[PDB]
Amino acid sequence: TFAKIKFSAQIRLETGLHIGGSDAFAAIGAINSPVIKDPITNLPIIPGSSLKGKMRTLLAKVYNEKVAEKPSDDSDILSRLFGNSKDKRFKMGRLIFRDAFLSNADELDSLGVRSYTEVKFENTIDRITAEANPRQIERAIRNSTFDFELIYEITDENENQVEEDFKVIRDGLKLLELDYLGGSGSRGYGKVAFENLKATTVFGNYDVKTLNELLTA
Amino acid sequence: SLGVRSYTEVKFENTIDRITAEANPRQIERAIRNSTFDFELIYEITDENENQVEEDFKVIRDGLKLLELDYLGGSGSRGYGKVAFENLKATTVFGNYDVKTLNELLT
Amino acid sequence: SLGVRSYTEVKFENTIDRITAEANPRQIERAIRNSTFDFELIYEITDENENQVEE
Amino acid sequence: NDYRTFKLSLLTLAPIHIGNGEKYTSREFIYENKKFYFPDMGKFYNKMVEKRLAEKFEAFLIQTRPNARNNRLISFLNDNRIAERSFGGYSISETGLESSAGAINEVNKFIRDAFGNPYIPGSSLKGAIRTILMNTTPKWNNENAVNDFGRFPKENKNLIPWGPKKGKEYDDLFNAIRVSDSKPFDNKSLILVQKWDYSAKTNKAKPLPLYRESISPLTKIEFEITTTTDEAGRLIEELGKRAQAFYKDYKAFFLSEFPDDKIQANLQYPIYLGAGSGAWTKTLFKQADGILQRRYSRMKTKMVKKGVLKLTKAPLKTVKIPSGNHSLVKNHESFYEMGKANFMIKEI
Amino acid sequence: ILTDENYVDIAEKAILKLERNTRNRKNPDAFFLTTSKLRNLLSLTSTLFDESKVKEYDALLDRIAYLRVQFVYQAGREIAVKDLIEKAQILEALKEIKDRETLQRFCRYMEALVAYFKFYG
Amino acid sequence: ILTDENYVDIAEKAILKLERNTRNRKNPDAFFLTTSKLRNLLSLTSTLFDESKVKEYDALLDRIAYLRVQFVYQAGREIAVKDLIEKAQILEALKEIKDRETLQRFCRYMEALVAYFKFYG
RNA sequence: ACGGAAACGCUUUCUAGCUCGCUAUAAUUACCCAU
RNA sequence: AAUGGGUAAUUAUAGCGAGCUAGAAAGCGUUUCCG
Repeated sequence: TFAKIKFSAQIRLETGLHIGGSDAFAAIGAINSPVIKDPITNLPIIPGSSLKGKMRTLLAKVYNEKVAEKPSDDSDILSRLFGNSKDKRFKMGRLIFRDAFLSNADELDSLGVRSYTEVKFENTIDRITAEANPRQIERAIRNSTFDFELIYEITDENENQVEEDFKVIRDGLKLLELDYLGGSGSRGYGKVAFENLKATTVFGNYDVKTLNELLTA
Repeated sequence: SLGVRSYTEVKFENTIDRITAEANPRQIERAIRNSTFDFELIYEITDENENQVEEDFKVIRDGLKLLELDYLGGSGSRGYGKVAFENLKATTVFGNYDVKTLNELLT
Repeated sequence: SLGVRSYTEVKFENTIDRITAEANPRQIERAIRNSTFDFELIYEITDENENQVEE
Repeated sequence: NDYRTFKLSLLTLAPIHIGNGEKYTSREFIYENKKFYFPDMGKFYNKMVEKRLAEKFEAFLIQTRPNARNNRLISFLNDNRIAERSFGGYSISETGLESSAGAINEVNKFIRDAFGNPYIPGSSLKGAIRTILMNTTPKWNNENAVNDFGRFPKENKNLIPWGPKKGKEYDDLFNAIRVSDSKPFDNKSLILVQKWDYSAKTNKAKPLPLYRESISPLTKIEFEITTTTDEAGRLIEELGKRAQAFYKDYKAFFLSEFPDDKIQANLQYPIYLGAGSGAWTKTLFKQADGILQRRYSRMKTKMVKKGVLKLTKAPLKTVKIPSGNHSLVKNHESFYEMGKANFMIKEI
Repeated sequence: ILTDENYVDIAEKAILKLERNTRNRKNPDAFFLTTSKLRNLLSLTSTLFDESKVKEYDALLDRIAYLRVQFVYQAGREIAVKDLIEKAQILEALKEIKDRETLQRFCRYMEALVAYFKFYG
Repeated sequence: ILTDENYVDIAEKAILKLERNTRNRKNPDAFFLTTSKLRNLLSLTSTLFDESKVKEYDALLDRIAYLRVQFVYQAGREIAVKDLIEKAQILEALKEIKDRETLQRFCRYMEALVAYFKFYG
């Protein structure tokens, strides 16, 4: 049969993440690395390409034997979910990562917040002669919350190996809380937290009970 | 009136090589988020059907429900999709059929 | 007047072929969507017409 | 998995300042009670335009008196019977050592998140780790600083390898030392110290008009440090011995040639969170002394010795934790060395 | 007044209008005006440039009203910055800020001043 | 000035006219100019080449006025870009930008500069 | 009493698949100036 | 000495700038009127 499973989750931040864009017409002496933002609302967002990239390259150090020279070489428990372009049976893989926008923009008000993206000055310092080279980079602020909206896609080939899939996705997020969700994360910046995970079926009458107790173990 | 400059945002992306960790950038035009497109989906009713009309309305409504759960166009596993369909209503632009039951059927 | 380079657009297009799911592109040329064409249609009146002209 | 973590418990001694770039200028704070209030000066101007004192305030700012305490912002509010604050609420309690009481000028802000709480950024702590690591290893503290073009003061940034470098597998030692930020601590631990330059070949300590708002000593701040690879993983439980060796080579010169009452003992692993400290904790010190003693033919000349010692005045405070109540300075009149801190590090 | 087609040439002609060191024959035609004092003035407006592409204009009348105070305070002390405030008509141009576009045009006028000051000297 | 039949040749001759490293012959005839300095300037000429095809020339000109600001500032600090705006004259090609076709001609001139800077590497 | 008359260049077809805006980087240095 | 003050730098630096698949595929090339 055919089904669609919706992994809804919240993304809290512990440190503020910096998923970069580039603004070419940024000012002199202003934000030199701005974040990706929504053009209408001007809130920062977490693009799904960055989630699908970090989760794939962190699961590739776990679920691949004979480490991948290219993302065309993932060991087909990983290529099922993420897709190999150079493979006839797994291109257009199972997962659909939606962009997490923001949820708590009202909740950041009444905590006292001028702007939803803070600016951090960051100072290259030369370790000969102590001369400096400052930065100003945007950073989506600390207690933000984003609507993670993964969607898994069940066909007849899926049916006997869904749980082997869901033991990966649940272990993707746990791998990603132990790492940084994009940015300049070697110095803080994007230690992240996936909270209140919830897989609900949205098309096709699939039992989501024996896999929803596995997401909170 | 929402104050946006363009109608296409530009999404700056990159790829990291698995070995050697080199980044290769990308710039992708995509439409901006709360943009809206007039969708019209002309359906023909010939004398042959007589049951297939209300049978096919279910199929069209289900295929519009599956575009909201899947993506459209895009690079959909990486965002880029998530179309919503609002104000679903049908009306006979070439007459003599009753779309009362179908506009009730489109909730 | 309203800036248009060519009177035709070229629409790129493809044929994702169910699994293998390999695409197959296509370039088709269209006219553009404010082109206006000078349409004529000559109908004729005769002796046999005159009862059936209005119809 | 291979991600092995560390807790760095950072005992702040000897007050610590970080960041924020900007500064509250003079005439932007009131000293009403025994505490400094720092308004949101746009809202200050809003309420003071509502009371119709805009031209009076613009004539107050450009007008200087022979006394200082009637130029500050409390003298505007008392020469106009202004009684309420209700402004952007932020105030820090004075120590009694900023000094004529409250005639300080141009305090430097401390780095703060969007919620308005101070915190130490892990970017700023992975520079103090990185000077220790770049000073104790003999391979990085070699004849570094390739000049090769124009001005001398550049560094061979490519000596510690960090780029991706196609073909070659990605090592990048300091990608694999992830230092996270602190929890945002309280504004009550901020004390507003001022700079003091203790010279060599001159016994005086001169007060400078710097007013870094700084973390009070004896505050404990927790950092997390995740290491991923084995090579960078081994340099972090060895930060104890490398911090002690960095201090041993740093007490060898420039913490010689000074009286020992100025410097204080540490008793945990010594680190220098950065402000004030200056040019020897920020720098790898030999090529530093050459090319950095070169860089000043100005009025504010870095003089003939290695440097001028950077101290502050701050309230005296004892730990009472070891076998003895440790007085925490070895002098009277409360001179601390600016930017000194101690830490203990622990896996998981 | 400065429109979008003149605020850069006005800034160039204002930095050329600026007072120079008649003394100090070693490196003559240097200004009595350092990079630090002018980039203080640029740092006044950098945050209003950044938080105006995001915010509505009516949430910014507070700090734009305080710029009136802050530029005349910076021109109070160090009387050769006063010369730049008079020459490059900044207090005249602050009164004309009435929308987002005029605000951002003034912020880019300040960046134009800093650009032609780094270029000239 | 840029005609539509010479600007790529002007850009090639100007990239060859950039003076090079006579210092150490670890791959000599490199430039003082680095790729990132020149590529930050193409990064903002090539996002007006995109918008010019969509928007109108009377709707872009705050950006087009800021191009002169950023080229003057980047050729302030780090004189190897001042070398490029002298050899490949930009500030004189920027004053003559009154038409949208002239705007796009300047943007593709800047792209020809970066193309030949990469080619002669 | 037109080498004519009648005759849609039309049907089907996702510009799609894979791809982290990443890498390194203490807002720091210097210590004075004027009467 | 006291008093009043801060001042001078650096404002990002070095890179990557897209890569590989697909590049059209099935059908219909005349039918009827006519001898």
